[PDB]
Amino acid sequence: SYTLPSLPYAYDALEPHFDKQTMEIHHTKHHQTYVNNANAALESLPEFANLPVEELITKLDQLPADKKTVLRNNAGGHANHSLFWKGLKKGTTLQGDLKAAIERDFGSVDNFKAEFEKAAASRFGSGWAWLVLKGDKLAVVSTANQDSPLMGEAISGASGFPIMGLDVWEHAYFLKFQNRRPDYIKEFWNVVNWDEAAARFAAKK
Amino acid sequence: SYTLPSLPYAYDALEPHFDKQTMEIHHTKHHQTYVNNANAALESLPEFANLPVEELITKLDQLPADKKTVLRNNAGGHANHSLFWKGLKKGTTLQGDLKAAIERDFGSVDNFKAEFEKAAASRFGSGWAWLVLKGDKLAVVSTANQDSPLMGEAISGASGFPIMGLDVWEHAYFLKFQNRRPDYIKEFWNVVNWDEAAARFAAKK
Ligand code: MH2
Ligand code: MH2
Repeated sequence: SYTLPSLPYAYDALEPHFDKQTMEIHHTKHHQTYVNNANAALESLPEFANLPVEELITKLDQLPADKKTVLRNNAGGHANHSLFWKGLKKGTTLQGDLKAAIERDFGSVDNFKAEFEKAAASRFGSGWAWLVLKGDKLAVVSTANQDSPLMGEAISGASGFPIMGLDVWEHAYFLKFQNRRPDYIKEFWNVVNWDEAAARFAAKK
Repeated sequence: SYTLPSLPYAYDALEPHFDKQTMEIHHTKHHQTYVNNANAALESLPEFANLPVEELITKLDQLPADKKTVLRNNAGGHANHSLFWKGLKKGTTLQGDLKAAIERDFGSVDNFKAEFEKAAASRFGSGWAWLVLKGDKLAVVSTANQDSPLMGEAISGASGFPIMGLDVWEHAYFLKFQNRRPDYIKEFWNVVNWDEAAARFAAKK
């Protein structure tokens, strides 16, 4: 079965940027529900139920027709949140090979940040903003709902290997930021885990 | 230009069902932002700016291409919230012609409620659930984001005149209900304004 992953840190470890009460709700309620609902939909599918979730979301087209949407949504939700928690950490700096690649592909770090900020702000409704590696070129893309670029273009409207991402569902920022998504996006730069991002870039570059 | 409408009640009038803090934020922040962003898009469109919002969203196909999305999203938001506020009140009883039409088209009121709850619960991500009239027959439909059935099938995936509806964006229920959308949906039955639904049905049946 899928399980709710323990976080890499205490719920207050992202203060003063991301609020501890949201971290706790977001993990124990929202993420838990995707785990539960994906497990329910997978019980009748022994050939899928025990695969890693990041593998499952690459073969949605292999499912029975009546399973595709529920697993897109809930396996997407489990994969995306699992990545998000590991993708947050205070105490990191954009540097080294990943910084140089960002500068190569976007012209500068500030250009990348502006593009990420724009994509994160212009995702209307629920979704995610991503830094992906698409054929050895870094790109900023966004997805709706719990779609992931790992699902491919036909399903998600995006593609590429996720390096990092930002959750822009309202539950991620409501308590502290209300409707002020640009303020939340700005705070993300204080907590994106550039070490994990660098590790992911090294593994698929 | 659009304005944030005055409400039929004080923000605390839907207690103990819908929380007064959310009512106030939802009106003064979320709805206000749709008004503001729609107005910004309409500044250059004097031939569209005078239309009532509920009429503009039936005519999105007439807009310049570069205006269609921003107005779908923000004029949809203004129309939908305007309807939502009018569509809430305590102490009403479903009765009369609208009750009989619901019984006719769904078999019973409880069958209708089950179908509406299902639609409201199963709208993944942000959106709305609706009771619509399509000519001679009532139906339950849902839309994504700030789409409305008034926009028609090609744009919204739904159609019909909205008799009433329920906002299922997370900002509508997070403070009191967190991720427990079903519990929020249950409380909606205590505050759906059957008098307004009945008046809208009388005008359109
Ligand atoms: O989507 Mn959290
Ligand atoms: O969507 Mn209020």
